[PDB]
Amino acid sequence: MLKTGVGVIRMWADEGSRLSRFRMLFTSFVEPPCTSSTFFCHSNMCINNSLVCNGVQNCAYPWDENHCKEKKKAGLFEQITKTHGTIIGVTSGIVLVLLIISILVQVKQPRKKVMACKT
Amino acid sequence: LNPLSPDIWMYVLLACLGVSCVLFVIARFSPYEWYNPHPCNPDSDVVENNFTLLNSFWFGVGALMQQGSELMPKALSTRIVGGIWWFFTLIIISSYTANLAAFLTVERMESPIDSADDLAKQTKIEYGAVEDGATMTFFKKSKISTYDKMWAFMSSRRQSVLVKSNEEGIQRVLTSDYAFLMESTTIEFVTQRNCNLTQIGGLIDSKGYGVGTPMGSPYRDKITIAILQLQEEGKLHMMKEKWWRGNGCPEEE
Amino acid sequence: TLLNSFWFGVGALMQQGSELMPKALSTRIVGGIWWFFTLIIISSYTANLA
Amino acid sequence: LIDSKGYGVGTPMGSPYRDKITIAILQLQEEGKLHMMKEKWWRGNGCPEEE
Amino acid sequence: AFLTVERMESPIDSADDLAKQTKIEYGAVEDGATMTFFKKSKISTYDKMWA
Amino acid sequence: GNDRFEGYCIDLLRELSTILGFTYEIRLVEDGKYGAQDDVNGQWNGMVREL
Amino acid sequence: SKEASALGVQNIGGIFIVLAAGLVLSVFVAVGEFLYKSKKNAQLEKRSFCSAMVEE
Ligand SMILES: CCCCCCCC/C=C/CCCCCCCC(=O)O[C@@H](COC(=O)CCCCCCCCCCCCCCC)COP(=O)([O-])OCC[N+](C)(C)C
Ligand SMILES: CCCCCCCC/C=C/CCCCCCCC(=O)O[C@@H](COC(=O)CCCCCCCCCCCCCCC)COP(=O)([O-])OCC[N+](C)(C)C
Ligand SMILES: CCCCCCCC/C=C/CCCCCCCC(=O)O[C@@H](COC(=O)CCCCCCCCCCCCCCC)COP(=O)([O-])OCC[N+](C)(C)C
Ligand SMILES: CCCCCCCC/C=C\CCCCCCCC(=O)O[C@@H](COC(=O)CCCCCCCCCCCCCCC)COP(=O)([O-])OCC[N+](C)(C)C
Ligand SMILES: CCCCCCCC/C=C\CCCCCCCC(=O)O[C@@H](COC(=O)CCCCCCCCCCCCCCC)COP(=O)([O-])OCC[N+](C)(C)C
Ligand SMILES: CCCCCCCC/C=C\CCCCCCCC(=O)O[C@@H](COC(=O)CCCCCCCCCCCCCCC)COP(=O)([O-])OCC[N+](C)(C)C
Ligand SMILES: *[C@@H]1O[C@H](CO)[C@@H](O[C@@H]2O[C@H](CO)[C@@H](O)[C@H](O)[C@H]2NC(C)=O)[C@H](O)[C@H]1NC(C)=O
Ligand SMILES: O=S1(=O)NCN(C2CC2)c2ccc(F)cc21
Ligand SMILES: O=S1(=O)NCN(C2CC2)c2ccc(F)cc21
Ligand SMILES: C=C(C)[C@H]1CN[C@H](C(=O)O)[C@H]1CC(=O)O
Ligand SMILES: C=C(C)[C@H]1CN[C@H](C(=O)O)[C@H]1CC(=O)O
Ligand SMILES: *[C@@H]1O[C@H](CO)[C@@H](O)[C@H](O)[C@H]1NC(C)=O
Repeated sequence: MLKTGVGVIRMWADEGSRLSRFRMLFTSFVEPPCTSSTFFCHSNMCINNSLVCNGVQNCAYPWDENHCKEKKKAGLFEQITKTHGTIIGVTSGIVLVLLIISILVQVKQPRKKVMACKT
Repeated sequence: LNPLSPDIWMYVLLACLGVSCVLFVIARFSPYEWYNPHPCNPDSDVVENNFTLLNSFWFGVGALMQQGSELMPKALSTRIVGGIWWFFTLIIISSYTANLAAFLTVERMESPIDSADDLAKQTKIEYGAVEDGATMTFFKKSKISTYDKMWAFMSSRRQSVLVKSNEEGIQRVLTSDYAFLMESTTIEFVTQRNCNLTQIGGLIDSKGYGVGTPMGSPYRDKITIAILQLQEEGKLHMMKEKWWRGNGCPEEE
Repeated sequence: TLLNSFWFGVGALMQQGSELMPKALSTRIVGGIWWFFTLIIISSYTANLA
Repeated sequence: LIDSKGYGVGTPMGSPYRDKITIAILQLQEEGKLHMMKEKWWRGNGCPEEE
Repeated sequence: AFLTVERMESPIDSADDLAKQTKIEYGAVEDGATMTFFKKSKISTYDKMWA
Repeated sequence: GNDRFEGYCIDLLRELSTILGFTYEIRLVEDGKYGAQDDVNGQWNGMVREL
Repeated sequence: SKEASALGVQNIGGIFIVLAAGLVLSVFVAVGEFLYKSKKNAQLEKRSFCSAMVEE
């Protein structure tokens, strides 16, 4: 954790240690009167809020890259799709065809007089 | 409503309107349900049918809620619809009331940590202690198979987890995912005020407070005769029940 | 009657069907929703009884 | 617990070993020696029959 | 509860379950590397099994 | 002879003999014993004693 | 874990087959009752082809 605003770092790769690798992420932070565009980490940090939902964390804990995932969910609407909707699309129409016939047998045909073998 | 999934509650209802409309069409089509309604007058022609659409639908609802309706099928074509709706609703009810035993008493969702070694393995739950403390000094100077490993974390992330008060140790647990190693007499005060915090382990060590005097003082004996006089009289417990009282906190079960 | 209506409610509470299964759809809904009531009360009883 | 007291190594009044025991007992319970001896003599067949 | 509850397990399951339960009697062979193992080990159970 | 015997450690010695190449005479140990430190005489007995 | 994940169409599942393979069995015997009555209606008379239009 540097104190100034100037950071100097170097790599010494004189020979076959050349294949060594390292990558960093510095973050410009301010003294802990965080006022605006400053999500206050509890580690003396006032970071800029352009680095929110960016994936890369800037504080020790992932404070800034946390609670950025929002969707909408339900009950049986979890499976309403192209694949699982093949059964609910057909079998809710099978019951509907059986219900139009059952009204047609009930209304046009009574239950009483003389109707053996009828429909 | 839980022990069956919210789709399979709809496959019951489509079957309860499905079978109750298949039973109606077969009972009108079959020439053996059309019976003579007069036993005492056999040789007449008033041949009727007792399957309406009310009579067919509350057969399918009557056999689903295990009570049953009057409506008994008489032809062989409708005793196979009725006989397989009884086996359908025998398996639905028996699978419901067996799974419902698991959604009333199965367990409580316990904390992922339960002791010191459950922090020693689970690197998801973050540690914590206070800087300038006898807790931090305890893990810095102990070596028994866990407490060096717990200090293997906090030495590497000293700017992260080690805080400067007991107040910041409360706030990091209230906000972050933190497991602050507090002394066990201010855990017995904070958990009395905040009913959303807890002591998840036992006591790691055993120590105690003091009225510390300089090295070679004529008071370390005059204070402990006064402390033990306050402890035999029980006055060190009227003072602890006064301040560690709290606002009360439910155990609730 | 008021005697036969209370013998439907006690009968359908004990899973033992009575002699007077209702006609007249307005009473089939009362009889049908009391069947689903006593289905859940008993199946929560016998699942917690263990 | 009705009250709370403890076990002290008694020394005569004015003994110089008293501080030499006081500092010593504080060493064993931070190394963990007073806890490992506690577990060794206060442990037996801890009633596995009610379960 | 009378169809699937558990199997009646043995009262012993390991070395320390013999170290507590004095009802179940121990045993080894004289002139053996097993008897010599408990005679010369000291790690918190195997001296007690040789006790 | 050594045709009296069978077992795992006779099937082994027939197959160590086809690799190395030697003739062997099986003689049972007369102590009927394996080997241990007597801790009185300080000596060994059994098969270790004949080695 | 002895937890939740309530029953679905993967668990009970196959009584929706034996229901649907029991009603289709019952449609085929509903026709078999419609045919065996026509032979009993042929106790007196014709080859039972005109009865399948009038009665239906
Ligand atoms: C006799 C008949 C009597 C019927 C009495 C019915 C009375 C019922 C009265 C209920 C009052 C409930 C009060 C709260 C309502 C909230 C709902 C909810 O929680 O949704 C949850 C899931 O919801 C689903 O999964 C939807 C399922 C479809 C509904 C099924 C209706 C039953 C049909 C009958 C079939 C029988 C037909 C005949 C059968 C042969 C999740 O939703 P949410 O996103 O978490 O909620 C957002 C809340 N917010 C907006 C405030 C943020
Ligand atoms: C929340 C509750 C849901 C359950 C309810 C479902 C079952 C309810 C269905 C009940 C069907 C009616 C059965 C009555 C018995 C037949 C006797 C008869 O012929 O006379 C009837 C005449 O009326 C008719 O002929 C039929 C017309 C009624 C509507 C047909 C079904 C509509 C489905 C839509 C809804 C289904 C969707 C379902 C969704 C789940 C009765 O008439 P009457 O007044 O007695 O007078 C006698 C006249 N007569 C002398 C000429 C005969
Ligand atoms: C007392 C009453 C006696 C009733 C007889 C019962 C004994 C019969 C038992 C006999 C022995 C068991 C072997 C059955 C055949 C084996 C083949 C198999 O794998 O199953 C297959 C076929 O099988 C079925 O569809 C279900 C079984 C028969 C249909 C329903 C039972 C009768 C209906 C009412 C009878 C009333 C009539 C009563 C008399 C009038 C199922 O697999 P699948 O089709 O490929 O499904 C797709 C694959 N998937 C699931 C992965 C998506
Ligand atoms: C008259 C007929 C109409 C009226 C009927 C009543 C009306 C309404 C009735 C029911 C309404 C409810 C809908 C039914 C299906 C829903 C369940 C389902 O998911 O599909 C099931 C069956 O689906 C199949 O795989 C097809 C197999 C044959 C089904 C048809 C039976 C033919 C009998 C042939 C032999 C006859 C022999 C006869 C002589 C013995 C299982 O699918 P799944 O693969 O397990 O699902 C994948 C999910 N997973 C990956 C998570 C596992
Ligand atoms: C106490 C409870 C109720 C008692 C009821 C007992 C009744 C007998 C019940 C079952 C007897 C059959 C024995 C099967 C056991 C072995 C498993 C097996 O082979 O299953 C086979 C099918 O088998 C079935 O599906 C059977 C369905 C029979 C339903 C009968 C209802 C009677 C209704 C009477 C109405 C008529 C009224 C008459 C009117 C006058 C295949 O399954 P699998 O291959 O092994 O595994 C699945 C793998 N797979 C998905 C790829 C396929
Ligand atoms: C895998 C196949 C796929 C395709 C399926 C297609 C195959 C379809 C096969 C055949 C279709 C036609 C057959 C039935 C026709 C008439 C029968 C009847 O109603 O009873 C008649 C005789 O019956 C008896 O009473 C005595 C013999 C008993 C038979 C039924 C036993 C049920 C066993 C289960 C096995 C069931 C056999 C079917 C198995 C499914 C008349 O007797 P009754 O009582 O005197 O009449 C009432 C008169 N009363 C009012 C004066 C009292
Ligand atoms: C439910 O439990 C969570 C703990 O996981 C409660 O605390 C939240 O925790 C997040 C980070 O884990 C922080 O933003 C805050 O400490 C809490 N957030 C909020 C919005 O309260 C949470 O309060 C509990 N209650 C609810 C209704 O979610
Ligand atoms: O720090 S101490 O004086 N010595 C250590 N111990 C006991 C060993 C647990 C205790 C136990 C309770 C105390 F209050 C003080 C001490
Ligand atoms: O007898 S002491 O030395 N002084 C009194 N106390 C504390 C007042 C509880 C305690 C508490 C725990 C001890 F182990 C010893 C003592
Ligand atoms: C608040 C702090 C730093 C103090 C309070 N008494 C203990 C002490 O005086 O050592 C510390 C707590 C701890 O060590 O966790
Ligand atoms: C049969 C006996 C005494 C022998 C067999 N081999 C082991 C040995 O040679 O040491 C012993 C078994 C034992 O030690 O339990
Ligand atoms: C603890 O946290 C939750 C979230 O608000 C709630 O149950 C309770 O109000 C909190 N405790 C206190 C003391 O506010």
